[PDB]
Amino acid sequence: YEWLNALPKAELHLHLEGTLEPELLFALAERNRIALPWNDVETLRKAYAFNNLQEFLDLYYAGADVLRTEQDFYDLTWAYLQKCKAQNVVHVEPFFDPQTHTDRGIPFEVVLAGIRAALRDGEKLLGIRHGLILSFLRHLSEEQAQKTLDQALPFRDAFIAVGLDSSEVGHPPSKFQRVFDRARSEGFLTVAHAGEEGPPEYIWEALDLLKVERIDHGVRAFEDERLMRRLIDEQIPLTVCPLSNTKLCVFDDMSQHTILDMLERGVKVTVNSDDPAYFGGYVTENFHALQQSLGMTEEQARRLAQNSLDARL
Ligand SMILES: [Zn+2]
Repeated sequence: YEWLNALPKAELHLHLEGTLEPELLFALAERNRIALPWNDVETLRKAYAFNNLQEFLDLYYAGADVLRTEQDFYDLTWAYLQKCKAQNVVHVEPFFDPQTHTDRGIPFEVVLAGIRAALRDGEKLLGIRHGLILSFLRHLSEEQAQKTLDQALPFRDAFIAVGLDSSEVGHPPSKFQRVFDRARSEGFLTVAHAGEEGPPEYIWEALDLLKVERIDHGVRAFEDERLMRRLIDEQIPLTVCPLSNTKLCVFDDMSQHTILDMLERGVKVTVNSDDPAYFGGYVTENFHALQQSLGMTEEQARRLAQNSLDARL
């Protein structure tokens, strides 16, 4: 573990809302005078058991309620940044889901103020470079996403890219092609969740329609040889999340994971924690699961960690 923990890493697939530890959630509910549906921290944690992406999302979104003030968003992001410091993550390019908060009445400026403030601290105090990524909720309409992009324009320089998460299946990348086209037109790079629960077809759409710089997850590309060859050949990064895939049942076991297989084939795969508060581990716990269950070597360790550095935007 320690050896894995000491590797220089970049995290490129990480939802700030997904770093919301049960402990923090309760203390934020206390500071905001919110009565939680959960009786204690331990009952919330016990509820972190999922049969699929949606069961997790439902609870993930429920957790966002306690996020209401700028100081809430600062606390959230600063707590995660300290995790990065402990685990020697020297560079972060994290998602947030503005709609989850703006739709609850929290002003866009307030969400950003807290995150941005923390990121400044992370860089000047912790030495951690950052590239904030604004993610659209794919289960909502392109229209709502357009409205979100309008809110972000005055702020555009705070974001290096736009992303695309939430319920994948039945909401293909094509659904958001116009808004992505506009974000690019307005100077945004692009990334997207694809081939987590979704078909390889969604990965192609992400590549050619949304014109992404990297694929988030992308594990189901292993079903598509001609896409495999494309990945391998173009060296497009994949932000693979081991514990996430296991906990959401993408793989029945960590020993079933194809990330090393992909690495050995030349796919520029990386390791990320995704929603570490929900999946029982941050980036280092992800590297470790790989070693324990797939006998990953220090060799592939250094290699994966180096890819995350290479894949920075
Ligand atoms: Zn994700």
